[PDB]
Amino acid sequence: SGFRKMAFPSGKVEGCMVQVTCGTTTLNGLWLDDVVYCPRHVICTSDMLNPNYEDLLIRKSNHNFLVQAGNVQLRVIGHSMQNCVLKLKVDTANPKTPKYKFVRIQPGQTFSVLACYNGSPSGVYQCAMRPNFTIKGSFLNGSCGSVGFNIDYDCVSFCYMHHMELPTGVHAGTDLEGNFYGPFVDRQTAQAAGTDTTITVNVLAWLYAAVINGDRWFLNRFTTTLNDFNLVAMKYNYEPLTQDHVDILGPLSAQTGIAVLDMCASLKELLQNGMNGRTILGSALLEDEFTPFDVVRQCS
Amino acid sequence: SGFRKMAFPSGKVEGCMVQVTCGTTTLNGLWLDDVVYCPRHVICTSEDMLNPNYEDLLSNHNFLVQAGNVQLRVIGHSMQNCVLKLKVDTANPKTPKYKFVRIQPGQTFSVLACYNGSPSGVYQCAMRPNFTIKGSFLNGSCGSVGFNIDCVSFCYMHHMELPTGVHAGTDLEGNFYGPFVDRQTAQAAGTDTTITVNVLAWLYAAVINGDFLNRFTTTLNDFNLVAMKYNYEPLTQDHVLGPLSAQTGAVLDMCASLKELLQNGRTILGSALLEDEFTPFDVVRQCSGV
Ligand SMILES: O=c1[nH]cc(-c2cc(-c3cc(Cl)cc(OCc4cccc(F)c4)c3)c(=O)n(-c3cccnc3)c2)c(=O)[nH]1
Repeated sequence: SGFRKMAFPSGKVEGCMVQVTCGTTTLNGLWLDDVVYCPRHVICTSDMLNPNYEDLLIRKSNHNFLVQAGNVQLRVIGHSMQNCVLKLKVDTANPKTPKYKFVRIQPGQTFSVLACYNGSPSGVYQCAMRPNFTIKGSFLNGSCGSVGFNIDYDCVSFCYMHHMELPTGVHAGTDLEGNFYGPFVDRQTAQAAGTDTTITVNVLAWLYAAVINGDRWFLNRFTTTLNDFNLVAMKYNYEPLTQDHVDILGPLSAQTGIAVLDMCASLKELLQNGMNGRTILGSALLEDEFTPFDVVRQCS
Repeated sequence: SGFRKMAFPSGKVEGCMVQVTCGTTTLNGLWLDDVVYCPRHVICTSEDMLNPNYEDLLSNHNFLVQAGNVQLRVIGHSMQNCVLKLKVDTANPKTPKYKFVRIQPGQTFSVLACYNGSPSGVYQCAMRPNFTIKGSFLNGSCGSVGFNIDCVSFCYMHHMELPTGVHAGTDLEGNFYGPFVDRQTAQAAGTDTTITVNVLAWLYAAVINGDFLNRFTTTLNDFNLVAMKYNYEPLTQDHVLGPLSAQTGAVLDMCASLKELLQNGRTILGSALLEDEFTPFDVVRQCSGV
Protein backbone atom coordinates (compact mmCIF):
# COMPACT_ATOMS: atom_id res chain seq x y z
CA SER A 1 0.00 0.00 0.00
CA GLY A 2 0.83 3.71 -0.09
CA PHE A 3 1.07 6.17 -2.98
CA ARG A 4 3.44 9.17 -3.08
CA LYS A 5 4.81 11.50 -5.77
CA MET A 6 8.21 9.87 -5.83
CA ALA A 7 11.16 10.97 -7.94
CA PHE A 8 13.92 8.74 -9.21
CA PRO A 9 17.06 8.34 -7.09
CA SER A 10 19.04 11.42 -8.13
CA GLY A 11 22.44 9.82 -7.45
CA LYS A 12 23.44 9.45 -11.08
CA VAL A 13 22.67 13.11 -11.89
CA GLU A 14 24.30 14.49 -8.74
CA GLY A 15 27.59 13.22 -10.15
CA CYS A 16 27.22 15.42 -13.24
CA MET A 17 26.26 18.82 -11.82
CA VAL A 18 28.99 21.43 -12.19
CA GLN A 19 29.00 25.22 -11.93
CA VAL A 20 29.46 27.53 -14.92
CA THR A 21 30.53 31.15 -14.68
CA CYS A 22 30.94 33.73 -17.42
CA GLY A 23 31.84 37.16 -16.10
CA THR A 24 29.27 38.20 -13.50
CA THR A 25 26.90 35.29 -14.30
CA THR A 26 26.86 31.97 -12.41
CA LEU A 27 24.61 28.94 -12.96
CA ASN A 28 24.66 25.14 -13.19
CA GLY A 29 25.91 22.88 -15.96
CA LEU A 30 25.58 19.21 -16.79
CA TRP A 31 28.89 17.36 -17.31
CA LEU A 32 28.66 14.21 -19.47
CA ASP A 33 32.00 12.89 -20.76
CA ASP A 34 34.07 15.85 -21.98
CA VAL A 35 31.17 18.27 -22.54
CA VAL A 36 29.41 20.63 -20.14
CA TYR A 37 25.85 21.68 -21.14
CA CYS A 38 24.22 24.81 -19.72
CA PRO A 39 21.78 27.56 -20.73
CA ARG A 40 23.27 29.92 -23.28
CA HIS A 41 22.11 33.09 -21.56
CA VAL A 42 25.06 32.41 -19.24
CA ILE A 43 26.82 34.87 -21.57
CA CYS A 44 24.16 37.55 -21.10
CA THR A 45 24.40 40.36 -18.56
CA SER A 46 21.51 42.79 -17.98
CA ASP A 47 21.46 41.91 -22.65
CA MET A 48 18.14 40.55 -21.39
CA LEU A 49 15.60 42.19 -23.72
CA ASN A 50 16.96 41.50 -27.18
CA PRO A 51 20.14 39.45 -26.86
CA ASN A 52 22.01 38.63 -30.04
CA TYR A 53 23.52 35.39 -28.89
CA GLU A 54 25.82 34.92 -31.84
CA ASP A 55 27.21 38.46 -31.45
CA LEU A 56 27.75 37.82 -27.72
CA LEU A 57 29.45 34.44 -28.19
CA ILE A 58 31.81 35.77 -30.89
CA ARG A 59 33.37 37.99 -28.21
CA LYS A 60 34.14 35.03 -25.90
CA SER A 61 37.22 32.86 -25.63
CA ASN A 62 37.37 29.41 -24.08
CA HIS A 63 38.97 30.89 -20.95
CA ASN A 64 35.96 33.25 -20.55
CA PHE A 65 34.16 30.28 -18.98
CA LEU A 66 34.91 29.14 -15.46
CA VAL A 67 33.85 25.51 -15.12
CA GLN A 68 33.97 24.20 -11.57
CA ALA A 69 33.28 20.63 -10.43
CA GLY A 70 33.40 20.94 -6.66
CA ASN A 71 37.03 21.81 -5.90
CA VAL A 72 38.43 21.34 -9.41
CA GLN A 73 38.49 24.02 -12.07
CA LEU A 74 37.78 22.23 -15.32
CA ARG A 75 39.61 23.61 -18.35
CA VAL A 76 37.48 24.77 -21.30
CA ILE A 77 39.15 23.81 -24.59
CA GLY A 78 36.24 24.56 -26.92
CA HIS A 79 32.64 25.77 -27.14
CA SER A 80 29.73 26.17 -29.53
CA MET A 81 26.03 27.00 -29.46
CA GLN A 82 23.29 24.50 -30.38
CA ASN A 83 19.94 26.30 -30.33
CA CYS A 84 19.53 27.71 -26.77
CA VAL A 85 22.10 25.38 -25.17
CA LEU A 86 25.81 26.12 -24.80
CA LYS A 87 28.29 23.25 -25.14
CA LEU A 88 31.74 23.49 -23.54
CA LYS A 89 34.46 21.00 -24.40
CA VAL A 90 36.55 20.29 -21.32
CA ASP A 91 39.83 18.37 -21.45
CA THR A 92 38.93 15.82 -18.77
CA ALA A 93 36.07 13.35 -19.15
CA ASN A 94 33.69 13.10 -16.20
CA PRO A 95 34.37 9.70 -14.58
CA LYS A 96 31.01 9.86 -12.77
CA THR A 97 29.30 9.87 -16.18
CA PRO A 98 26.27 7.53 -16.28
CA LYS A 99 24.82 5.68 -19.19
CA TYR A 100 22.41 8.24 -20.58
CA LYS A 101 20.34 9.57 -23.47
CA PHE A 102 18.65 12.79 -24.47
CA VAL A 103 14.94 12.59 -25.25
CA ARG A 104 12.26 15.09 -26.14
CA ILE A 105 9.07 14.41 -24.20
CA GLN A 106 5.49 15.36 -25.02
CA PRO A 107 3.26 17.18 -22.53
CA GLY A 108 1.82 14.91 -19.87
CA GLN A 109 5.13 13.07 -19.39
CA THR A 110 6.59 13.02 -15.89
CA PHE A 111 10.19 13.44 -14.84
CA SER A 112 12.33 14.09 -11.80
CA VAL A 113 13.93 17.48 -11.19
CA LEU A 114 17.23 17.87 -9.28
CA ALA A 115 17.19 21.55 -8.31
CA CYS A 116 20.80 22.73 -7.93
CA TYR A 117 22.55 25.91 -6.87
CA ASN A 118 26.18 26.50 -7.87
CA GLY A 119 26.63 22.90 -8.98
CA SER A 120 25.27 21.75 -5.62
CA PRO A 121 21.97 19.83 -5.58
CA SER A 122 19.42 21.23 -3.14
CA GLY A 123 16.50 18.82 -3.52
CA VAL A 124 14.70 16.44 -5.84
CA TYR A 125 11.00 16.31 -6.78
CA GLN A 126 8.63 14.90 -9.41
CA CYS A 127 7.15 17.03 -12.21
CA ALA A 128 4.86 16.79 -15.20
CA MET A 129 5.14 18.76 -18.41
CA ARG A 130 1.86 20.67 -18.64
CA PRO A 131 -0.17 20.64 -21.88
CA ASN A 132 0.86 24.27 -22.32
CA PHE A 133 4.50 23.03 -22.21
CA THR A 134 5.39 24.60 -18.83
CA ILE A 135 6.26 23.02 -15.48
CA LYS A 136 5.17 24.06 -11.98
CA GLY A 137 8.56 23.57 -10.41
CA SER A 138 10.27 24.88 -7.32
CA PHE A 139 12.99 27.14 -8.65
CA LEU A 140 14.80 30.11 -7.22
CA ASN A 141 17.36 32.41 -8.79
CA GLY A 142 20.51 30.41 -9.41
CA SER A 143 18.38 27.41 -10.54
CA CYS A 144 19.19 27.59 -14.21
CA GLY A 145 20.86 24.54 -15.62
CA SER A 146 19.03 22.21 -13.28
CA VAL A 147 17.72 19.18 -15.15
CA GLY A 148 14.72 16.87 -15.45
CA PHE A 149 15.15 13.19 -16.19
CA ASN A 150 13.95 9.62 -16.04
CA ILE A 151 16.00 6.62 -14.97
CA ASP A 152 15.35 3.33 -16.74
CA TYR A 153 17.40 0.49 -15.32
CA ASP A 154 20.78 2.32 -15.00
CA CYS A 155 20.32 4.56 -18.09
CA VAL A 156 19.44 8.23 -17.44
CA SER A 157 17.08 9.86 -19.96
CA PHE A 158 17.70 13.60 -19.68
CA CYS A 159 14.76 15.62 -20.92
CA TYR A 160 14.72 19.09 -19.34
CA MET A 161 17.08 21.97 -18.69
CA HIS A 162 15.61 24.88 -16.74
CA HIS A 163 16.05 28.34 -18.33
CA MET A 164 13.51 30.80 -16.90
CA GLU A 165 10.67 31.69 -14.56
CA LEU A 166 7.69 33.34 -16.29
CA PRO A 167 5.78 36.30 -14.82
CA THR A 168 3.07 33.92 -13.52
CA GLY A 169 5.49 31.81 -11.45
CA VAL A 170 5.79 28.84 -13.81
CA HIS A 171 8.96 27.67 -15.48
CA ALA A 172 10.23 27.02 -19.00
CA GLY A 173 13.20 25.31 -20.57
CA THR A 174 14.57 23.05 -23.27
CA ASP A 175 15.44 19.51 -24.16
CA LEU A 176 19.14 18.79 -23.95
CA GLU A 177 19.45 19.62 -27.65
CA GLY A 178 18.67 23.24 -26.80
CA ASN A 179 15.17 23.44 -28.32
CA PHE A 180 12.56 24.97 -26.03
CA TYR A 181 9.36 23.18 -25.05
CA GLY A 182 6.39 25.31 -25.98
CA PRO A 183 6.53 28.70 -27.70
CA PHE A 184 9.11 30.39 -25.51
CA VAL A 185 12.34 32.29 -26.09
CA ASP A 186 15.19 33.08 -23.70
CA ARG A 187 14.67 36.85 -23.54
CA GLN A 188 12.82 39.11 -21.13
CA THR A 189 9.89 40.12 -23.35
CA ALA A 190 6.21 39.40 -22.80
CA GLN A 191 5.55 35.80 -23.85
CA ALA A 192 2.27 34.34 -22.62
CA ALA A 193 1.64 30.61 -22.21
CA GLY A 194 -1.42 28.78 -23.49
CA THR A 195 -4.19 27.85 -21.12
CA ASP A 196 -3.44 24.98 -18.82
CA THR A 197 -5.67 21.91 -18.82
CA THR A 198 -5.90 18.81 -16.68
CA ILE A 199 -3.96 15.86 -18.11
CA THR A 200 -6.91 13.53 -18.52
CA VAL A 201 -5.09 10.26 -19.07
CA ASN A 202 -3.10 10.84 -15.86
CA VAL A 203 -6.23 11.44 -13.79
CA LEU A 204 -7.54 8.14 -15.13
CA ALA A 205 -4.31 6.35 -14.21
CA TRP A 206 -4.66 7.83 -10.73
CA LEU A 207 -8.19 6.48 -10.37
CA TYR A 208 -6.84 3.03 -11.25
CA ALA A 209 -4.08 3.43 -8.67
CA ALA A 210 -6.76 4.14 -6.09
CA VAL A 211 -8.58 0.93 -7.04
CA ILE A 212 -5.34 -1.09 -7.04
CA ASN A 213 -4.86 0.05 -3.45
CA GLY A 214 -8.35 -1.06 -2.37
CA ASP A 215 -10.78 1.89 -2.81
CA ARG A 216 -13.86 1.91 -5.10
CA TRP A 217 -16.11 4.55 -3.56
CA PHE A 218 -15.99 6.74 -6.72
CA LEU A 219 -17.10 4.14 -9.25
CA ASN A 220 -20.64 3.97 -10.65
CA ARG A 221 -22.73 1.73 -12.89
CA PHE A 222 -22.48 3.89 -16.01
CA THR A 223 -20.39 3.82 -19.14
CA THR A 224 -19.84 6.31 -21.98
CA THR A 225 -18.70 6.60 -25.54
CA LEU A 226 -15.28 8.19 -26.02
CA ASN A 227 -16.87 11.24 -27.68
CA ASP A 228 -19.46 11.94 -24.98
CA PHE A 229 -16.70 11.76 -22.37
CA ASN A 230 -14.63 14.30 -24.31
CA LEU A 231 -17.60 16.64 -24.80
CA VAL A 232 -18.06 16.73 -21.02
CA ALA A 233 -14.40 16.65 -19.93
CA MET A 234 -13.56 19.68 -22.07
CA LYS A 235 -15.95 21.92 -20.14
CA TYR A 236 -13.77 21.35 -17.06
CA ASN A 237 -10.64 22.25 -19.09
CA TYR A 238 -9.64 18.61 -19.45
CA GLU A 239 -7.40 17.64 -22.32
CA PRO A 240 -9.02 15.34 -24.88
CA LEU A 241 -8.58 11.61 -24.42
CA THR A 242 -7.49 9.80 -27.58
CA GLN A 243 -7.56 6.18 -28.64
CA ASP A 244 -3.82 6.20 -28.01
CA HIS A 245 -4.41 7.17 -24.38
CA VAL A 246 -7.09 4.48 -23.98
CA ASP A 247 -4.64 1.85 -25.24
CA ILE A 248 -1.82 2.64 -22.85
CA LEU A 249 -4.40 2.51 -20.09
CA GLY A 250 -4.88 -1.08 -21.25
CA PRO A 251 -2.76 -2.86 -18.64
CA LEU A 252 -4.43 -0.96 -15.80
CA SER A 253 -7.90 -1.93 -17.02
CA ALA A 254 -6.73 -5.54 -17.07
CA GLN A 255 -5.40 -5.59 -13.51
CA THR A 256 -8.63 -4.02 -12.21
CA GLY A 257 -11.18 -5.49 -14.60
CA ILE A 258 -12.72 -2.01 -14.95
CA ALA A 259 -12.92 -1.00 -18.59
CA VAL A 260 -11.32 2.34 -19.50
CA LEU A 261 -14.63 3.77 -20.78
CA ASP A 262 -16.40 2.65 -17.60
CA MET A 263 -13.71 4.50 -15.62
CA CYS A 264 -14.22 7.57 -17.82
CA ALA A 265 -17.81 7.44 -16.55
CA SER A 266 -16.49 7.48 -12.99
CA LEU A 267 -14.34 10.50 -13.85
CA LYS A 268 -17.41 12.08 -15.47
CA GLU A 269 -19.29 11.79 -12.17
CA LEU A 270 -16.39 13.03 -10.02
CA LEU A 271 -16.24 16.26 -12.05
CA GLN A 272 -19.98 16.55 -11.58
CA ASN A 273 -20.23 15.64 -7.89
CA GLY A 274 -16.90 16.57 -6.38
CA MET A 275 -15.44 14.68 -3.46
CA ASN A 276 -18.34 15.22 -1.07
CA GLY A 277 -15.96 15.28 1.88
CA ARG A 278 -13.91 12.27 0.84
CA THR A 279 -10.29 11.82 -0.31
CA ILE A 280 -8.60 9.72 -2.99
CA LEU A 281 -5.04 8.46 -2.48
CA GLY A 282 -4.81 11.12 0.22
CA SER A 283 -6.00 13.99 -1.96
CA ALA A 284 -9.19 16.05 -2.19
CA LEU A 285 -8.60 16.98 -5.83
CA LEU A 286 -8.23 14.94 -9.00
CA GLU A 287 -4.52 14.39 -9.55
CA ASP A 288 -2.90 14.68 -12.99
CA GLU A 289 0.86 14.38 -12.33
CA PHE A 290 1.04 10.57 -12.59
CA THR A 291 1.20 8.72 -15.90
CA PRO A 292 0.01 5.16 -16.49
CA PHE A 293 3.66 4.09 -16.47
CA ASP A 294 4.31 5.66 -13.05
CA VAL A 295 1.21 3.93 -11.69
CA VAL A 296 2.36 0.54 -12.95
CA ARG A 297 5.84 1.02 -11.45
CA GLN A 298 4.83 2.13 -7.95
CA CYS A 299 1.62 0.09 -7.38
CA SER A 300 2.74 -3.30 -8.68
CA SER B 1 9.30 30.57 -6.90
CA GLY B 2 7.04 27.54 -6.53
CA PHE B 3 6.67 24.97 -3.74
CA ARG B 4 7.00 21.22 -4.18
CA LYS B 5 7.38 18.33 -1.76
CA MET B 6 11.13 17.99 -2.12
CA ALA B 7 13.45 15.17 -1.02
CA PHE B 8 17.15 15.48 -0.21
CA PRO B 9 19.45 14.20 -2.95
CA SER B 10 19.89 10.49 -2.36
CA GLY B 11 23.23 9.65 -3.95
CA LYS B 12 25.10 9.48 -0.67
CA VAL B 13 22.53 6.91 0.44
CA GLU B 14 22.27 4.98 -2.84
CA GLY B 15 25.91 3.95 -2.40
CA CYS B 16 25.17 2.37 0.99
CA MET B 17 22.31 0.06 -0.14
CA VAL B 18 22.82 -3.70 -0.46
CA GLN B 19 20.77 -6.88 -0.59
CA VAL B 20 20.67 -9.34 2.33
CA THR B 21 19.42 -12.90 1.94
CA CYS B 22 18.70 -15.39 4.70
CA GLY B 23 16.82 -18.54 3.82
CA THR B 24 14.25 -17.58 1.22
CA THR B 25 13.89 -14.19 2.93
CA THR B 26 15.38 -11.36 0.90
CA LEU B 27 15.37 -7.66 1.64
CA ASN B 28 17.52 -4.56 1.92
CA GLY B 29 20.48 -3.77 4.12
CA LEU B 30 22.52 -0.67 4.90
CA TRP B 31 26.28 -0.90 4.30
CA LEU B 32 28.43 1.46 6.37
CA ASP B 33 32.14 0.96 6.94
CA ASP B 34 32.35 -2.84 7.44
CA VAL B 35 28.85 -3.31 8.87
CA VAL B 36 25.54 -4.09 7.17
CA TYR B 37 22.39 -3.02 9.03
CA CYS B 38 18.97 -4.57 8.28
CA PRO B 39 15.80 -5.81 10.08
CA ARG B 40 16.13 -8.72 12.49
CA HIS B 41 13.03 -10.30 11.04
CA VAL B 42 15.25 -11.45 8.10
CA ILE B 43 16.13 -14.58 10.09
CA CYS B 44 12.51 -15.73 10.47
CA THR B 45 10.64 -18.21 8.38
CA SER B 46 6.97 -17.48 7.84
CA GLU B 47 6.27 -20.19 10.41
CA ASP B 48 8.80 -18.39 12.64
CA MET B 49 7.30 -14.96 12.04
CA LEU B 50 4.17 -15.96 13.99
CA ASN B 51 5.84 -16.11 17.43
CA PRO B 52 9.58 -15.50 16.96
CA ASN B 53 12.39 -15.84 19.52
CA TYR B 54 15.21 -13.92 17.86
CA GLU B 55 18.07 -14.74 20.27
CA ASP B 56 17.43 -18.45 19.78
CA LEU B 57 16.86 -18.14 16.03
CA LEU B 58 20.30 -16.46 15.83
CA SER B 59 25.61 -18.91 11.52
CA ASN B 60 27.55 -16.33 9.48
CA HIS B 61 27.71 -18.41 6.31
CA ASN B 62 23.88 -18.36 6.21
CA PHE B 63 23.99 -14.66 5.22
CA LEU B 64 24.27 -13.83 1.52
CA VAL B 65 25.15 -10.14 1.26
CA GLN B 66 25.03 -8.70 -2.25
CA ALA B 67 26.49 -5.30 -3.09
CA GLY B 68 25.57 -4.91 -6.74
CA ASN B 69 27.03 -8.07 -8.25
CA VAL B 70 29.62 -8.37 -5.48
CA GLN B 71 29.34 -10.81 -2.57
CA LEU B 72 30.34 -9.50 0.85
CA ARG B 73 31.88 -12.18 3.04
CA VAL B 74 30.02 -12.25 6.36
CA ILE B 75 32.52 -12.66 9.23
CA GLY B 76 30.31 -11.76 12.18
CA HIS B 77 26.69 -11.21 13.16
CA SER B 78 24.92 -9.68 16.13
CA MET B 79 21.69 -8.01 17.16
CA GLN B 80 20.92 -4.63 18.72
CA ASN B 81 17.22 -4.29 19.56
CA CYS B 82 15.21 -4.91 16.34
CA VAL B 83 18.13 -4.42 13.96
CA LEU B 84 20.59 -7.03 12.69
CA LYS B 85 24.29 -6.15 12.36
CA LEU B 86 26.45 -8.02 9.87
CA LYS B 87 30.19 -7.42 9.94
CA VAL B 88 31.80 -7.97 6.56
CA ASP B 89 35.33 -8.38 5.26
CA THR B 90 35.56 -5.08 3.45
CA ALA B 91 34.50 -1.56 4.36
CA ASN B 92 32.25 0.37 2.00
CA PRO B 93 34.43 2.97 0.21
CA LYS B 94 31.30 5.06 -0.57
CA THR B 95 30.62 5.41 3.14
CA PRO B 96 29.50 9.02 3.65
CA LYS B 97 29.85 11.10 6.76
CA TYR B 98 26.87 9.94 8.74
CA LYS B 99 25.30 9.36 12.11
CA PHE B 100 22.25 7.67 13.62
CA VAL B 101 19.64 9.99 15.07
CA ARG B 102 16.11 9.41 16.31
CA ILE B 103 13.46 11.87 15.23
CA GLN B 104 10.37 13.08 16.96
CA PRO B 105 6.89 12.87 15.45
CA GLY B 106 6.12 15.92 13.35
CA GLN B 107 9.61 15.81 11.84
CA THR B 108 10.03 15.12 8.13
CA PHE B 109 12.57 13.07 6.24
CA SER B 110 13.40 11.38 2.96
CA VAL B 111 12.87 7.73 2.06
CA LEU B 112 14.84 5.92 -0.60
CA ALA B 113 12.71 2.87 -1.32
CA CYS B 114 14.66 -0.19 -2.42
CA TYR B 115 14.10 -3.65 -3.81
CA ASN B 116 16.77 -6.36 -3.97
CA GLY B 117 19.26 -3.69 -2.89
CA SER B 118 18.53 -1.34 -5.82
CA PRO B 119 17.14 2.16 -5.07
CA SER B 120 13.78 2.47 -6.84
CA GLY B 121 12.79 6.03 -5.85
CA VAL B 122 12.76 8.72 -3.18
CA TYR B 123 10.10 10.85 -1.46
CA GLN B 124 9.55 13.17 1.50
CA CYS B 125 7.60 11.86 4.54
CA ALA B 126 6.62 12.98 8.00
CA MET B 127 6.66 10.94 11.19
CA ARG B 128 2.96 10.91 11.98
CA PRO B 129 1.99 11.83 15.54
CA ASN B 130 0.68 8.28 15.88
CA PHE B 131 4.32 7.25 15.17
CA THR B 132 3.55 5.71 11.77
CA ILE B 133 4.61 7.00 8.38
CA LYS B 134 2.36 7.11 5.32
CA GLY B 135 4.91 5.78 2.85
CA SER B 136 4.75 3.75 -0.35
CA PHE B 137 6.19 0.27 -0.05
CA LEU B 138 5.67 -3.20 -1.53
CA ASN B 139 6.98 -6.51 -0.30
CA GLY B 140 10.75 -6.52 -0.66
CA SER B 141 11.22 -2.93 0.59
CA CYS B 142 11.95 -3.88 4.21
CA GLY B 143 15.26 -2.28 5.09
CA SER B 144 14.86 0.88 3.04
CA VAL B 145 15.96 3.87 5.14
CA GLY B 146 14.76 7.36 5.94
CA PHE B 147 17.27 10.14 6.41
CA ASN B 148 18.12 13.83 6.42
CA ILE B 149 21.18 15.59 5.02
CA ASP B 150 23.00 18.37 6.81
CA CYS B 151 26.34 14.56 7.03
CA VAL B 152 23.59 11.99 6.48
CA SER B 153 21.36 11.60 9.55
CA PHE B 154 19.68 8.21 9.16
CA CYS B 155 16.54 8.16 11.30
CA TYR B 156 14.38 5.33 9.91
CA MET B 157 14.51 1.73 8.71
CA HIS B 158 11.39 0.15 7.28
CA HIS B 159 10.09 -3.04 8.96
CA MET B 160 6.37 -3.73 8.43
CA GLU B 161 3.17 -2.59 6.76
CA LEU B 162 0.21 -2.26 9.12
CA PRO B 163 -3.26 -3.44 8.02
CA THR B 164 -4.40 0.10 7.20
CA GLY B 165 -1.72 0.57 4.51
CA VAL B 166 0.55 2.71 6.72
CA HIS B 167 4.06 1.59 7.74
CA ALA B 168 6.01 1.20 10.99
CA GLY B 169 9.72 0.94 11.65
CA THR B 170 12.71 1.71 13.81
CA ASP B 171 15.66 4.03 14.14
CA LEU B 172 19.03 2.61 13.08
CA GLU B 173 19.64 1.39 16.63
CA GLY B 174 16.64 -0.91 16.20
CA ASN B 175 14.17 0.88 18.48
CA PHE B 176 10.68 0.93 17.04
CA TYR B 177 8.90 4.19 16.50
CA GLY B 178 5.45 3.76 18.02
CA PRO B 179 3.90 0.84 19.94
CA PHE B 180 4.63 -2.01 17.53
CA VAL B 181 6.61 -5.25 17.51
CA ASP B 182 8.28 -7.25 14.75
CA ARG B 183 6.10 -10.34 14.42
CA GLN B 184 3.02 -11.15 12.35
CA THR B 185 0.10 -10.51 14.68
CA ALA B 186 -2.75 -8.09 15.42
CA GLN B 187 -1.44 -4.52 15.48
CA ALA B 188 -3.06 -1.26 14.44
CA ALA B 189 -2.22 2.41 14.74
CA GLY B 190 -3.59 4.79 17.31
CA THR B 191 -5.90 7.53 16.12
CA ASP B 192 -3.82 10.09 14.25
CA THR B 193 -3.70 13.88 14.35
CA THR B 194 -2.72 16.78 12.10
CA ILE B 195 0.64 18.40 12.79
CA THR B 196 -0.56 21.91 13.60
CA VAL B 197 2.83 23.63 13.55
CA ASN B 198 3.43 22.30 10.02
CA VAL B 199 0.11 23.54 8.63
CA LEU B 200 1.05 27.02 9.84
CA ALA B 201 4.50 26.70 8.28
CA TRP B 202 2.86 25.62 5.02
CA LEU B 203 0.38 28.50 5.13
CA TYR B 204 3.48 30.67 5.42
CA ALA B 205 5.10 29.05 2.38
CA ALA B 206 1.99 29.94 0.37
CA VAL B 207 1.75 33.51 1.67
CA ILE B 208 5.35 34.28 0.71
CA ASN B 209 4.35 32.64 -2.56
CA GLY B 210 1.44 34.95 -3.38
CA ASP B 211 -1.46 33.09 -1.76
CA PHE B 212 -6.98 33.55 2.74
CA LEU B 213 -5.44 35.54 5.63
CA ASN B 214 -7.50 37.01 8.48
CA ARG B 215 -7.49 40.38 10.26
CA PHE B 216 -9.14 38.84 13.35
CA THR B 217 -6.26 37.91 15.66
CA THR B 218 -7.10 35.18 18.15
CA THR B 219 -5.04 34.06 21.13
CA LEU B 220 -3.14 30.83 21.81
CA ASN B 221 -5.59 29.48 24.39
CA ASP B 222 -8.55 30.26 22.09
CA PHE B 223 -6.93 28.38 19.20
CA ASN B 224 -6.02 25.04 20.81
CA LEU B 225 -9.69 24.86 21.77
CA VAL B 226 -10.54 25.10 18.07
CA ALA B 227 -7.70 22.69 17.30
CA MET B 228 -8.62 19.91 19.75
CA LYS B 229 -12.11 19.84 18.21
CA TYR B 230 -10.56 19.18 14.79
CA ASN B 231 -7.93 16.59 15.77
CA TYR B 232 -4.97 18.99 15.63
CA GLU B 233 -1.93 18.68 17.87
CA PRO B 234 -1.97 21.56 20.37
CA LEU B 235 0.13 24.58 19.51
CA THR B 236 2.91 25.19 22.02
CA GLN B 237 4.87 28.36 22.69
CA ASP B 238 7.94 26.69 21.19
CA HIS B 239 6.06 26.11 17.95
CA VAL B 240 6.14 29.91 18.07
CA LEU B 241 8.62 29.69 14.23
CA GLY B 242 9.39 33.39 14.58
CA PRO B 243 11.62 33.55 11.51
CA LEU B 244 8.71 32.85 9.17
CA SER B 245 6.39 35.65 10.29
CA ALA B 246 9.27 38.07 10.80
CA GLN B 247 9.92 37.34 7.11
CA THR B 248 6.35 38.04 5.98
CA GLY B 249 4.65 39.73 8.94
CA ALA B 250 1.08 37.61 11.77
CA VAL B 251 1.67 34.58 14.00
CA LEU B 252 -1.56 34.42 15.96
CA ASP B 253 -3.05 35.92 12.80
CA MET B 254 -1.96 32.79 10.95
CA CYS B 255 -3.57 30.88 13.81
CA ALA B 256 -6.50 33.27 13.39
CA SER B 257 -6.71 32.25 9.71
CA LEU B 258 -6.24 28.52 10.27
CA LYS B 259 -8.75 28.74 13.11
CA GLU B 260 -11.18 30.12 10.52
CA LEU B 261 -10.24 27.76 7.69
CA LEU B 262 -11.22 24.82 9.88
CA GLN B 263 -14.78 26.02 10.48
CA ASN B 264 -15.69 27.45 7.06
CA GLY B 265 -13.45 25.44 4.73
CA ARG B 266 -10.45 27.16 -3.81
CA THR B 267 -7.09 25.68 -2.62
CA ILE B 268 -3.65 26.76 -1.39
CA LEU B 269 -0.45 25.97 -3.28
CA GLY B 270 -2.54 23.51 -5.29
CA SER B 271 -3.91 21.38 -2.46
CA ALA B 272 -7.55 21.29 -1.40
CA LEU B 273 -6.84 19.96 2.10
CA LEU B 274 -4.38 21.42 4.60
CA GLU B 275 -0.85 19.96 4.19
CA ASP B 276 1.14 19.04 7.33
CA GLU B 277 4.31 17.38 5.95
CA PHE B 278 6.49 20.51 5.57
CA THR B 279 8.45 21.61 8.58
CA PRO B 280 9.21 25.27 9.23
CA PHE B 281 12.84 24.38 8.54
CA ASP B 282 11.69 22.83 5.26
CA VAL B 283 9.84 26.01 4.30
CA VAL B 284 12.97 28.13 4.76
CA ARG B 285 15.15 25.40 3.26
CA GLN B 286 13.06 25.30 0.06
CA CYS B 287 12.55 29.05 -0.36
CA SER B 288 16.24 29.64 0.37
CA GLY B 289 18.13 27.30 -1.98
CA VAL B 290 20.45 25.60 0.50
O1 LIG C 1 23.71 34.45 -13.09
C1 LIG C 1 22.35 34.26 -13.34
N1 LIG C 1 21.71 35.04 -14.23
C2 LIG C 1 20.40 34.85 -14.46
C3 LIG C 1 19.69 33.84 -13.79
C4 LIG C 1 18.20 33.64 -14.09
C5 LIG C 1 17.71 34.15 -15.28
C6 LIG C 1 16.37 34.00 -15.59
C7 LIG C 1 15.84 34.56 -16.90
C8 LIG C 1 16.45 34.22 -18.10
C9 LIG C 1 15.96 34.74 -19.30
CL1 LIG C 1 16.75 34.28 -20.83
C10 LIG C 1 14.86 35.59 -19.31
C11 LIG C 1 14.26 35.93 -18.10
O2 LIG C 1 13.13 36.76 -18.06
C12 LIG C 1 11.94 36.06 -17.77
C13 LIG C 1 10.77 36.99 -18.04
C14 LIG C 1 10.60 38.12 -17.25
C15 LIG C 1 9.55 39.00 -17.50
C16 LIG C 1 8.68 38.74 -18.54
C17 LIG C 1 8.85 37.61 -19.33
F1 LIG C 1 7.98 37.36 -20.35
C18 LIG C 1 9.91 36.73 -19.09
C19 LIG C 1 14.74 35.41 -16.90
C20 LIG C 1 15.54 33.34 -14.70
O3 LIG C 1 14.19 33.20 -15.04
N2 LIG C 1 16.02 32.86 -13.55
C21 LIG C 1 15.13 32.15 -12.63
C22 LIG C 1 14.65 32.73 -11.46
C23 LIG C 1 13.82 31.97 -10.65
C24 LIG C 1 13.49 30.65 -10.99
N3 LIG C 1 13.96 30.11 -12.12
C25 LIG C 1 14.77 30.83 -12.92
C26 LIG C 1 17.32 32.99 -13.24
C27 LIG C 1 20.40 33.05 -12.89
O4 LIG C 1 19.78 32.02 -12.18
N4 LIG C 1 21.71 33.29 -12.68
